[PDB]
Amino acid sequence: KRIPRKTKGKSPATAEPGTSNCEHYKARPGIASVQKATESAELPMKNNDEGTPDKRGNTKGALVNEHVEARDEADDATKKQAKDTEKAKAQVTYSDTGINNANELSRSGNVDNEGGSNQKPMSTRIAEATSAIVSKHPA
Amino acid sequence: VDSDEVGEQMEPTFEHAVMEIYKGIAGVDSLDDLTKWVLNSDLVPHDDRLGQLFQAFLPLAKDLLAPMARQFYDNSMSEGRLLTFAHADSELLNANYFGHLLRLKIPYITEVNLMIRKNREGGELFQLVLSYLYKMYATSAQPKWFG
Repeated sequence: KRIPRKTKGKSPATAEPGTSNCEHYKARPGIASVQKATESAELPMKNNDEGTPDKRGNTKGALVNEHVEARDEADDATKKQAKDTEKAKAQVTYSDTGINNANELSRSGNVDNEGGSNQKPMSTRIAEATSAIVSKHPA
Repeated sequence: VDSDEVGEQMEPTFEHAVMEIYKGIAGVDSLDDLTKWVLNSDLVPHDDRLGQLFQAFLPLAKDLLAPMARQFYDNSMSEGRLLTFAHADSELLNANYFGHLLRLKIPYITEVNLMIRKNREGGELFQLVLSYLYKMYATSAQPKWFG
C-alpha cells in the first residue's frame, strides 16, 4: 500500500543431511565482472529531444545550423569514446572518417515545426501578432 | 629510521596530501569512489585508470616529498649513521641521498598485508592503491633478496 511516485505529475526438525556452503567453487568467466558488464550494457538509450516543442510551444534546443549540429555531435561522441576507453585519442572515431558526409543534418532548435526559423520563441511571435489587433476604450 | 617518518613531518602529511587527489579526476567525489574506480572486484587495477591517477600522484612526489626529504636526510646524516627505509629507490635518488642504496625484497606476497592490517589512515584499499603508485614510481632494478 502507498506506492510513492517518482515524477512530479499533476493535472524433531533437525538439520537435513544436504545443506552446507564453505568453499570449492570459483566461477571461471567471473561473476562480478560479467555482472558489471551487464549493468553497463543494460542502460536505456539516450533521449534526443531537440527540436521538439515545450509545453508553451517553444522548440527546445540550441540555435545553430543542423549540419553544425551533426558535426558537433560526432565530435562529442568521439571525445566521449576516448574518455570511455581511457586514451588521449579515441581509436573508434565518429568524425573525420574517410567518408564524405557533407549533406548530413540533425535536429537543432534553429527550426520550428512549421519549417520557419526560430529567431523568436513562439510565445513572442504569437504575442506580437495578437498585439496588433487590441483596441481600447474611448477617452 | 621508519619509512613513514619523512612523510609524517608535514603540516598536511603526505598521505593526507594524496588523499585529496580525487579532485583532479574527471569525477570521483569521494575516496571510496576512487578506490572503486581504480581496481575492479579484486586487485590488479585498470592500467589506464591507474595511469590517469599516477599523472596526478607524481607532481605531489616530485615537488613536495623530494624537497622535504632532501633536508630530512641531511639532518639525519648530521646526527650519526642511521639505517633508513623507503618505499622506492626514486625517493632516495631524487632527494639526493648519501650512503649505500640497498634495494631489497621479501619472499611473501606483500599486497595481502595491506588487507590484513586494520588501523591505517584511509581504507585498506587506499593503502593498497598507494602501494601500487609507489611501485609504479620505482625505476625497475633488481630488488635482491632482503636476507
